[PDB]
Amino acid sequence: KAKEIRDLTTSEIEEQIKSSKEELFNLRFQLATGQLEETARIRTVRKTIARLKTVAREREIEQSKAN
Amino acid sequence: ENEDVNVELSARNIPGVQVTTAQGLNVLDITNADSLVITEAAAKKVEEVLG
Amino acid sequence: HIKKGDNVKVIAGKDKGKEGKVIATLPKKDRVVVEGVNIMKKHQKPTQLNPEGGILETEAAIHVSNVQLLDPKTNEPTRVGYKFVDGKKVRIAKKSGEEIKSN
Amino acid sequence: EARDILKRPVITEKSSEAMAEDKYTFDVDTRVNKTQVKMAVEEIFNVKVASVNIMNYKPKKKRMGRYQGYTNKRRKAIVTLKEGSIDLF
RNA sequence: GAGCUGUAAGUAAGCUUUGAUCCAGAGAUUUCCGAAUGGGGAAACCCAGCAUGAGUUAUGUCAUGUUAUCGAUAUGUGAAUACAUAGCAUAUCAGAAGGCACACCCGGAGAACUGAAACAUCUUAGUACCCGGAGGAAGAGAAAGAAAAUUCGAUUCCCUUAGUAGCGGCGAGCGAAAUGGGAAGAGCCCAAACCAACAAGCUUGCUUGUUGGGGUUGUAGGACACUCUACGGAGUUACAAAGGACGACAUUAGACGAAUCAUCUGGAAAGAUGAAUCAAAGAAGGUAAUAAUCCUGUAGUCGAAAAUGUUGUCUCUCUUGAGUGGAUCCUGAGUACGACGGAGCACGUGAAAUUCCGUCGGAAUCUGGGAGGACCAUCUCCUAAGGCUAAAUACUCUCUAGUGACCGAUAGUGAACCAGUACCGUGAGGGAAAGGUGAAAAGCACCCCGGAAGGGGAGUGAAAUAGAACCUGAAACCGUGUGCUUACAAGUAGUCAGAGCCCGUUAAUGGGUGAUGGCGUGCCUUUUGUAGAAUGAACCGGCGAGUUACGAUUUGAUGCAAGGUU
Ligand SMILES: [Mg+2]
Ligand SMILES: [Mg+2]
Ligand SMILES: [Mg+2]
Ligand SMILES: [Mg+2]
Ligand SMILES: [Mg+2]
Ligand SMILES: [Mg+2]
Ligand SMILES: [Mg+2]
Ligand SMILES: [Mg+2]
Ligand SMILES: [Mg+2]
Ligand SMILES: [Mg+2]
Ligand SMILES: [Mg+2]
Ligand SMILES: [Mg+2]
Ligand SMILES: [Mg+2]
Ligand SMILES: [Mg+2]
Ligand SMILES: [Mg+2]
Ligand SMILES: [Mg+2]
Ligand SMILES: [Mg+2]
Ligand SMILES: [Mg+2]
Ligand SMILES: [Mg+2]
Ligand SMILES: [Mg+2]
Ligand SMILES: [Mg+2]
Ligand SMILES: [Mg+2]
Ligand SMILES: [Mg+2]
Ligand SMILES: [Mg+2]
Ligand SMILES: [Mg+2]
Ligand SMILES: [Mg+2]
Ligand SMILES: [Mg+2]
Ligand SMILES: [Mg+2]
Ligand SMILES: [Mg+2]
Ligand SMILES: [Mg+2]
Ligand SMILES: [Mg+2]
Ligand SMILES: [Mg+2]
Ligand SMILES: [Mg+2]
Ligand SMILES: [Mg+2]
Ligand SMILES: [Mg+2]
Ligand SMILES: [Mg+2]
Ligand SMILES: [Mg+2]
Ligand SMILES: [Mg+2]
Repeated sequence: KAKEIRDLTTSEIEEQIKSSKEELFNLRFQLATGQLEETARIRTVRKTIARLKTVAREREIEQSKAN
Repeated sequence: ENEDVNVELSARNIPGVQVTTAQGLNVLDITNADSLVITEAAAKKVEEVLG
Repeated sequence: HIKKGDNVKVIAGKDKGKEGKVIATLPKKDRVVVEGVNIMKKHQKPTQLNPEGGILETEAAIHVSNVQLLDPKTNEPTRVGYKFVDGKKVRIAKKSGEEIKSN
Repeated sequence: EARDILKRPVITEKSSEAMAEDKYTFDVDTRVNKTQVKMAVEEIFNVKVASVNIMNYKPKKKRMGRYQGYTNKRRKAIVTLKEGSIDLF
């Protein structure tokens, strides 16, 4: 997913993080309350937050390097 | 007599055959072989250094 | 190095000289499974979605080295080489030209 | 934060009887205090909390496969919301 | 380049030719503890301060930073005291700490058992163990040398010299060096004279000071005084140092890569047999048994985004070299030496030179000074009291690539197995045992007995007394059957002699049993002497003890011999 996460704004990146973190909370919450049965959604949302935080760290690397 | 690089490669893979310089003769590959095949330039060379 | 859809021939085994299409390949222990060849007979107890069942005659795995690709000209079994054609890497038949197997 | 510090709900027969009252049981993070459990449950669920009760459990010794080891230590919160409810299925 | 979601099965969810999983290069993240450094503390936890920030009506809470100690640099301020310093104050720097294979190396400290057949000098031994240092090596290193020739020309290491010289209750025992043969193989810089400024005392001159130049050596150098000479050289390993450019290979992922069929036996062939083929590949490992030609490979060849790694050439940076005269000046002071007390030198304080330490003494200036194993004298050699220096050398926790008349599971690391782990100890510390189904899990569907375990079928498989304690399964031991024997007999359990009753062999003047007769007090170790009531062994199985290196001497053998040998 690292081709459209670069296309975001660094102000839509920080919103897509907390959008995905609400999603990761909901299907971690109904994993315990046992009606889920599609558990591969948990890992693919944990990696999506890792994509969204790697590009929103190397913005600040480049923003500090050329400054 | 001297190191022939193409004889030492063309005989390297046959089981039983061994290539040797005239300077490099030792007792354990002479007595291992059933037959020598020396050249002209190696027969004169082993004749000079062994006698 | 045979791929998932190939028509092959077996050299060693109960069945030798036998044709058949590979259906899975198991790479990290290199044991392919060829249809018709190495038919095991399991003893399965009844499952959650299955009956009891007597023997379950399914295919076992064959080692890769016991299995060889055929020639598209001669139908002899043949070894496989590699050619570079427009950057890709295709499979020479080592006795004739190209073997073609997408599926 | 605020959803890192709630991990799971706790659904037992000691917990469902507390849901006859307004009490809800959560397995929260082990590094948190009961003030920010209260400030997190009313951020996620938009309720109003009267009280909250914490307790630590120690690691419980388990042997699976005949090799010995321990379960995780866990921190359990019992929130006691005034009005509203937490919708569960 | 087609599968994948660790070991690790599974299911369930999925993901992937739009190239996943994996493989390298680079990067991001990197909880808490720990030198742990905001404070504390029983490490992996508490309690903060400050400054921002979120939240809240406000607190409470939370987030992010920042706050140990000396150290360095700054400016504040300046006590007893008047200046001044102490000291406090902030503000920068992050310098130190801790860790290790710390194996090797260099220092500081430094035993004992033992050997001398006791033992004190001596030896063990500057060993072990502590400390402190460091580095990829360290240390040493450019003659106040070794020597005594028509001498050599930094150090280190190797061979010899040589168990020689010598030391030593001249006991035990220690134990060189030079020459010669090799590896490797470069020398430098400073203090001082003097000169230049500069700055202050001071009196304008001198002194001191910094800085710069200068110049560093015995064939006596250098200041000085002369004459004659310049950017060619030199290079980050010493010799002063930064950092480019462009290449070169080097690793850190890889990619090609020759050539076989048939029949027989088998569950399976790579074996046998028959006919081929490749080889710059007949290394090796797999594949249902023993494969150059089935597979992975090998020989050979090719490859790099990116990372470093060396290494070239430019760039760049530094830089005059000689000669003569030596009149004068300089050439390393509480130093060298001396005494006393020690240590080190192979050398035990001695005929002790030479090298250090403590304590006091205490020099010389080129017509100088030191050394040549006491001391003089004479010759000869060298120039102390400043410093730096690669290589040859040591070591392997490791990494990469390999090797073995090395181990095969009581061996080999303690550990082939979710080992310094169960376990033991309050603690340091001590520390195991435990590999093998099959080719493939095809891991026994069903039936019967049973509560279940277990079995008996059936079934898989070449084999199931290969059934998961699973390759073979030896003895001790436990059994069940039996053929011959045995209830008047005194026994080291046999041994010859033998009737009877069974049996039939690696077929030979056979095998099993034994009515009865004759003879006969186990085995080791220890002893003058053991049935010994002397020791040791419950039994069985495994393990379990004259080896190796170096030297010496003897024979044996073989070279060739007045020579033999490296
Ligand atoms: Mg890629
Ligand atoms: Mg702290
Ligand atoms: Mg700090
Ligand atoms: Mg703080
Ligand atoms: Mg240290
Ligand atoms: Mg002693
Ligand atoms: Mg003694
Ligand atoms: Mg000694
Ligand atoms: Mg000492
Ligand atoms: Mg290093
Ligand atoms: Mg050095
Ligand atoms: Mg030195
Ligand atoms: Mg001289
Ligand atoms: Mg065949
Ligand atoms: Mg054959
Ligand atoms: Mg076999
Ligand atoms: Mg190769
Ligand atoms: Mg001097
Ligand atoms: Mg002297
Ligand atoms: Mg001399
Ligand atoms: Mg065994
Ligand atoms: Mg062992
Ligand atoms: Mg049963
Ligand atoms: Mg058997
Ligand atoms: Mg076997
Ligand atoms: Mg067995
Ligand atoms: Mg009787
Ligand atoms: Mg005995
Ligand atoms: Mg006696
Ligand atoms: Mg005797
Ligand atoms: Mg006895
Ligand atoms: Mg006794
Ligand atoms: Mg006994
Ligand atoms: Mg025994
Ligand atoms: Mg002996
Ligand atoms: Mg001899
Ligand atoms: Mg002899
Ligand atoms: Mg002789």
